[PDB]
Amino acid sequence: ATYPSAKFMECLQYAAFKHRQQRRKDPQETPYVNHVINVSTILSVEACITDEGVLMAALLHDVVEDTDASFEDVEKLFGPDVCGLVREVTDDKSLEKQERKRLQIENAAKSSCRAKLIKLADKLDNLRDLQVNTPTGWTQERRDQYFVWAKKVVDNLRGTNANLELKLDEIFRQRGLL
Amino acid sequence: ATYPSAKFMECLQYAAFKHRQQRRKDPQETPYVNHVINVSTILSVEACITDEGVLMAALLHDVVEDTDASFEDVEKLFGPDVCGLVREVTDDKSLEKQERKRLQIENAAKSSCRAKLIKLADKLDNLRDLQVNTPTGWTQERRDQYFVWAKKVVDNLRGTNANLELKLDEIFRQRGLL
Ligand SMILES: [Mn+2]
Ligand SMILES: [Mn+2]
Repeated sequence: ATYPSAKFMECLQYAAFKHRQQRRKDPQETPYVNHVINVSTILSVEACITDEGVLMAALLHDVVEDTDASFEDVEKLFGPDVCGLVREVTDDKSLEKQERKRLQIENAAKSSCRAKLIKLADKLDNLRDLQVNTPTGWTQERRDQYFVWAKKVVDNLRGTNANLELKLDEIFRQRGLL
Repeated sequence: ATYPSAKFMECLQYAAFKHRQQRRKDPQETPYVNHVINVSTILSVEACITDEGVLMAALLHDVVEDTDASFEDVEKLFGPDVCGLVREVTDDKSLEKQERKRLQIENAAKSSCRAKLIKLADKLDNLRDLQVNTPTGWTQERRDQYFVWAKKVVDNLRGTNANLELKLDEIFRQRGLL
């Protein structure tokens, strides 16, 4: 006898709203909200996660970073409990495109068990979507480099979820990175 | 102490996938997934619904009718429990748009307590959207006719949620139908 709370729906609704104009960079140009959901869903379904603070955190694992939202909006809306994990998985968009990816490999291990979960999911889902389907106007080379970078981050996040990481490795095995 | 099940997430994901290409009729052309979400959230936050069966059904209240999904898919994936309500709120698309509306008023009050909840919220959300933005290429008269019809249907769905219906009325008296 389970069920999401009113806070979780107000969060799902929020991410949906706040990303309303953002789209995933694919041929179809599918809504970006799908991503965040795929990410939050991976943890629920695949990672069998039963804690909303993580499921809502994942729903917002790109708002304060790709939207015009702030940790405060999240804070005054969903509390510090989740403002923490959303901050723990948000990049400093004041740093150059590359400096953030390089920093993602370093700060990886230092993260928390809960934040590592989101980080792995964010990766897994992105990869699943990158296999075969190449981003809009994306160099075929660049398409590979992501895989290289993704694994480097995923390698410093290990020890978190056996199942998520497993599936991740299955994506690197096929491609030929391990 | 609560959290959404792995099924509600697979359902959220499914709704989001099947609708991926569908968009709402507004100037911005916002994703349709945002609508089904609002309907589920409308019940959760407002109306305070603690039953996933209804919540998922709401997330899927437009798939069987707009997307290429079927009752067997919902039945196969979520069960009669969810398949039963989703069918209770899906207009037979073999009929013409004008007839599908006429029946909504007739089969309205004949619906189940649970199915009325979705039907009400479904209306509330849409209406809320008709006050702010006007559908792409739509005359003001037709924009008005929707409110009238909405009321005729909602007038037969009443007796269900004193809160949703109270708000429904808020949209009807502000306009000038109540
Ligand atoms: Mn992401
Ligand atoms: Mn609808």
